[PDB]
Amino acid sequence: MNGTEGPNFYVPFSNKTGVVRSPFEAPQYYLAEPWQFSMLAAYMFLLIMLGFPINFLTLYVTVQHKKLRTPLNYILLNLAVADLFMVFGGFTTTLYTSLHGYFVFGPTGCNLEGFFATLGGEIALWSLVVLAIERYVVVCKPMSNFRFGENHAIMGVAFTWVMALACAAPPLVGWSRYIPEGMQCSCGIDYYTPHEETNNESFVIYMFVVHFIIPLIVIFFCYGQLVFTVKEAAAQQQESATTQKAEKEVTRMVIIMVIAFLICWLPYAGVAFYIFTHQGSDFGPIFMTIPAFFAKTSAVYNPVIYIMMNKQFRNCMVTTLCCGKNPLGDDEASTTVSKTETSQVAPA
Amino acid sequence: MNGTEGPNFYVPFSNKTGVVRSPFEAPQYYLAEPWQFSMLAAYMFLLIMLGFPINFLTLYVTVQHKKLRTPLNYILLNLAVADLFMVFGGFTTTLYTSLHGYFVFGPTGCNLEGFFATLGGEIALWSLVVLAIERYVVVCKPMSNFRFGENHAIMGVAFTWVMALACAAPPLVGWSRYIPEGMQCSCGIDYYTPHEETNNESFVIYMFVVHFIIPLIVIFFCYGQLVFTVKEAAAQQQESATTQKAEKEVTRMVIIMVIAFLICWLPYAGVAFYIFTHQGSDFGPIFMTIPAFFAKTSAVYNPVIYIMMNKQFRNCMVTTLCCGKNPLGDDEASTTVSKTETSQVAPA
Ligand SMILES: *[C@@H]1O[C@H](CO)[C@@H](O[C@@H]2O[C@H](CO)[C@@H](O[C@@H]3O[C@H](CO)[C@@H](O)[C@H](O[C@@H]4O[C@H](CO)[C@@H](O)[C@H](O)[C@@H]4O)[C@@H]3O)[C@H](O)[C@H]2NC(C)=O)[C@H](O)[C@H]1NC(C)=O
Ligand SMILES: *[C@@H]1O[C@H](CO)[C@@H](O[C@@H]2O[C@H](CO)[C@@H](O[C@H]3O[C@H](CO)[C@@H](O)[C@H](O)[C@@H]3O)[C@H](O)[C@H]2NC(C)=O)[C@H](O)[C@H]1NC(C)=O
Ligand SMILES: *[C@@H]1O[C@H](CO)[C@@H](O[C@@H]2O[C@H](CO)[C@@H](O)[C@H](O)[C@H]2NC(C)=O)[C@H](O)[C@H]1NC(C)=O
Ligand SMILES: *[C@@H]1O[C@H](CO)[C@@H](O[C@@H]2O[C@H](CO)[C@@H](O)[C@H](O)[C@H]2NC(C)=O)[C@H](O)[C@H]1NC(C)=O
Ligand SMILES: *C/C=C(C)/C=C/C=C(C)\C=C\C1=C(C)CCCC1(C)C
Ligand SMILES: *C/C=C(C)/C=C/C=C(C)\C=C\C1=C(C)CCCC1(C)C
Ligand SMILES: CCCCCCCS[C@@H]1O[C@H](CO)[C@@H](O)[C@H](O)[C@H]1O
Ligand SMILES: CCCCCCCS[C@@H]1O[C@H](CO)[C@@H](O)[C@H](O)[C@H]1O
Ligand SMILES: CCCCCCCS[C@@H]1O[C@H](CO)[C@@H](O)[C@H](O)[C@H]1O
Ligand SMILES: CCCCCCCS[C@@H]1O[C@H](CO)[C@@H](O)[C@H](O)[C@H]1O
Ligand SMILES: *C(=O)CCCCCCCCCCCCCCC
Ligand SMILES: *C(=O)CCCCCCCCCCCCCCC
Ligand SMILES: *C(=O)CCCCCCCCCCCCCCC
Ligand SMILES: *C(=O)CCCCCCCCCCCCCCC
Ligand SMILES: [Hg+2]
Ligand SMILES: [Hg+2]
Ligand SMILES: [Hg+2]
Ligand SMILES: [Hg+2]
Ligand SMILES: [Hg+2]
Ligand SMILES: [Hg+2]
Ligand SMILES: [Zn+2]
Ligand SMILES: [Zn+2]
Ligand SMILES: [Zn+2]
Ligand SMILES: [Zn+2]
Ligand SMILES: [Zn+2]
Ligand SMILES: [Zn+2]
Ligand SMILES: [Zn+2]
Repeated sequence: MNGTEGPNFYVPFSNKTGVVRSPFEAPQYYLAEPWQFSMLAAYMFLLIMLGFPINFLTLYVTVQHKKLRTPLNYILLNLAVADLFMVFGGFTTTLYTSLHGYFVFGPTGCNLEGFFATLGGEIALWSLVVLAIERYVVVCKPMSNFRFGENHAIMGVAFTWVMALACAAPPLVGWSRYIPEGMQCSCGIDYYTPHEETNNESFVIYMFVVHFIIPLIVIFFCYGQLVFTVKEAAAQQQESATTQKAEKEVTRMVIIMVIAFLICWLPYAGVAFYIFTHQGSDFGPIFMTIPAFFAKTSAVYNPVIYIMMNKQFRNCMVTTLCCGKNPLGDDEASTTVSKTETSQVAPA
Repeated sequence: MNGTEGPNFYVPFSNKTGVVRSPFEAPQYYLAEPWQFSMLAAYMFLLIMLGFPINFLTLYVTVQHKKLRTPLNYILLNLAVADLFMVFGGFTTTLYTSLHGYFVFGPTGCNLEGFFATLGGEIALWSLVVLAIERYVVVCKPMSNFRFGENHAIMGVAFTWVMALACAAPPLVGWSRYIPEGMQCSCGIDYYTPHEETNNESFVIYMFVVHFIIPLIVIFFCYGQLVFTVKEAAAQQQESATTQKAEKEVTRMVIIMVIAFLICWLPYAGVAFYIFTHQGSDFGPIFMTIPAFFAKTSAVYNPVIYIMMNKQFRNCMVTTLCCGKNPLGDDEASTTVSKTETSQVAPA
């Protein structure tokens, strides 16, 4: 056999030399140099040290500034929360695991690592549809007088979690399972074994369809609509109203946010689909480690896009960080937002 | 003319089309795509969001743990502090500047961005000599009963800032000057123009010798001395004493620290030396941008080497992060301590 299937796992290493051991019982240093595990460990350490502050800081700003309540502000507040979950929820285990070379917490550690990474990713993917829709509603404006309220945003948010819980919780209760991958320091869905006892093959299809191909079709199709109407071609002050101009900024970011999701997940999903369609073939530990641990950056790239592609949000942050206020930058040249300062309501 | 010299700058772009404008007065979007400035803008954001926690942590752990007071301990606290300066002193403006496309804060910002970036870089170069010496004094011990104590370290520390300020301060008071480089989003020493009115051509030769060639000669030399004695080969617990085998690791770190320094600064120094000897020649904005924004990682690669190459520091760190004790691991093995818990001394 090309690999060592265990009842709980599937090590991508032949056991001809009988040197293969359960990644829930002993170091996997026989799969790769030990330094490389340190590598992974130093990596998760840095990601945690970047992901915590960047996502908490986002969370804290969105709240503090009572005027940041656009559907986007809700969605990115939702992501920052999911990213904190990814950090303490699973990165903490994936760091611990890397340090020891194996899932010392056994299948639990594997479930924590895998669950939160999946939850993290699906919430992102599903938050992208909500943005794709919202963006469609304000650019191709399906209604004549429709305007999303905080209520609607709270809907989109609750939605992304129902969807995300949908494919990330089942593997905890019998439908498929989380199993170590690559060097065995991370956990993903089971694409490796057919394990009928838990219906692995049906769950992988369901997942690749309902939680990948469909959300992308929607996301890509919607874009084919905001091709004729609002286009990346953005100018200076006003564009058909400074309001229209600023509507163009949010869309650029939402597009960029997609490219960012794709870069971060196609490589993982790709290798995932490959194996699924080549179970038992001869692949090794590094095959899925690289995409797997690269995708963990998904826990931080969103807030950074937000802060670099949103004049408003960026300033509230400076306003927050500079304790008092004095939001240098260049403001939004438009509305602002905060708590005691200029969070003054400015309607009609 | 290949570039556009202003009385204050030197944009590496022709003004044949008359689209060139002072990097102190308007976006340089005509030098490179605006998405590229956002890319730099992001990059600095991450550096700031990583270099801050990691350097503050290094600082806080050293201070808090009493046994952490060897010469090395002294130096890397220095770095952690020089790094904190690079981040808040200069990175902050380079971030703001990149977000805007030019130095909205004019030459003050150029001086801020440039000064601190040099201060940091030079402090790190001199501290590599201090280490070079200390390493020599302990491996080729040309002394009889001379111990390189804290008093010496606090010396070699003040020393480094006296040298660093030596080349980092003059451009602020008439000798040479700081000026935008590459995409005009970071500042450096004037290698581009002769500006006799400020003696650029002399300050550069001074610098490339007093604060580059010399230090490197000494450091590369002190590496020659410890060629016969301590080497790269270091067995397990002990080699001629575990104390003799424990010093061979601080040496292997000091060497890695230098390798890292060279990778971070040779490219830049090189590009800089090339331009100084090809002023007016036809180079573009990306030419200096790539090496220039890469040497900025200088603000964070040190605390990383340290946490991965110094068992003692590492363990003391985890102790601090695990609040109380929970040293878990396998303890330093030799010495340990903290703020109070294991702070218990056992010297001589
Ligand atoms: C590259 O080649 C360009 C084409 O020849 C050349 O264009 C000249 O650019 C300057 C500015 O860079 C123009 O002069 C400005 O004119 C405006 C009037 O619209 C003034 O407002 C401005 O001065 C003001 O001064 C105020 C007080 O100091 C200050 O508050 C304002 O902000 C502002 O600075 C300038 O006088 C000039 O008209 C342009 N000439 C032509 C024919 O277009 C570029 O200068 C040149 N770029 C280089 C060499 O860097
Ligand atoms: C790869 O081949 C290895 C050699 O055949 C094989 O090692 C075997 O590991 C089991 C662990 O389950 C050992 O069995 C021991 O199990 C418990 C210990 O927890 C106790 O009942 C006894 O100590 C018992 O011996 C086998 O002894 C050992 N066989 C050997 C080395 O001869 C691995 O299990 C294989 N890896 C796979 C397929 O997962
Ligand atoms: C073990 O791995 C090898 C290589 O991945 C597999 O060999 C391939 O087998 C398929 C048929 O299943 C052929 O189409 C390929 O041409 C073979 N490639 C090579 C390099 O021989 C082998 O099938 C695997 N063993 C199993 C089934 O577990
Ligand atoms: C403008 O830049 C060009 C390119 O760097 C310079 O042209 C070079 O000039 C040197 C000396 O005059 C020659 O040895 C090279 O062969 C030239 N490069 C080539 C092959 O084109 C030019 O000197 C610069 N001129 C200005 C305005 O300073
Ligand atoms: C390090 C841990 C990782 C990368 C675990 C991920 C698990 C998992 C099942 C992820 C699935 C997917 C996404 C999230 C994004 C869309 C594509 C999927 C279905 C491959
Ligand atoms: C982003 C800011 C940068 C790269 C500024 C650097 C400024 C400067 C004058 C640096 C000089 C040097 C060092 C520091 C290291 C050794 C080599 C020098 C002399 C090129
Ligand atoms: C970026 C998307 C990546 C898509 C996944 C392509 C996997 S490709 C796969 O890799 C194996 C590694 O052992 C090779 O042995 C095999 O020949 C090759 O076809
Ligand atoms: C965090 C990575 C972001 C880098 C990707 C930039 C994509 S695009 C970039 O976005 C800026 C902010 O809205 C705009 O001002 C600018 O005009 C636009 O070209
Ligand atoms: C170790 C890194 C040192 C880098 C110094 C090499 C500079 S190389 C120099 O660059 C000019 C501008 O692009 C070109 O026009 C020219 O042809 C090329 O030789
Ligand atoms: C929480 C901060 C993360 C830094 C990681 C510290 C790894 S520390 C490492 O751990 C090994 C076994 O667990 C011990 O045997 C060894 O002595 C210890 O230095
Ligand atoms: C409210 O306005 C406080 C601002 C919050 C940002 C943090 C600013 C830190 C100040 C820089 C510290 C200099 C480093 C010194 C190291 C010894
Ligand atoms: C205003 O005073 C100038 C802005 C200075 C801000 C410096 C940026 C440092 C970012 C650190 C924030 C970390 C967030 C902490 C989360 C717990
Ligand atoms: C001990 O109690 C185990 C818990 C330690 C925390 C988990 C490791 C996270 C990586 C460190 C990043 C912390 C960021 C704050 C730096 C000042
Ligand atoms: C002092 O000992 C405290 C160290 C910091 C605690 C970090 C320990 C990691 C535990 C996992 C995080 C809990 C899940 C929360 C998800 C939001
Ligand atoms: Hg869309
Ligand atoms: Hg990514
Ligand atoms: Hg704001
Ligand atoms: Hg030396
Ligand atoms: Hg470097
Ligand atoms: Hg300690
Ligand atoms: Zn089973
Ligand atoms: Zn889902
Ligand atoms: Zn199958
Ligand atoms: Zn601004
Ligand atoms: Zn002058
Ligand atoms: Zn100097
Ligand atoms: Zn010259």
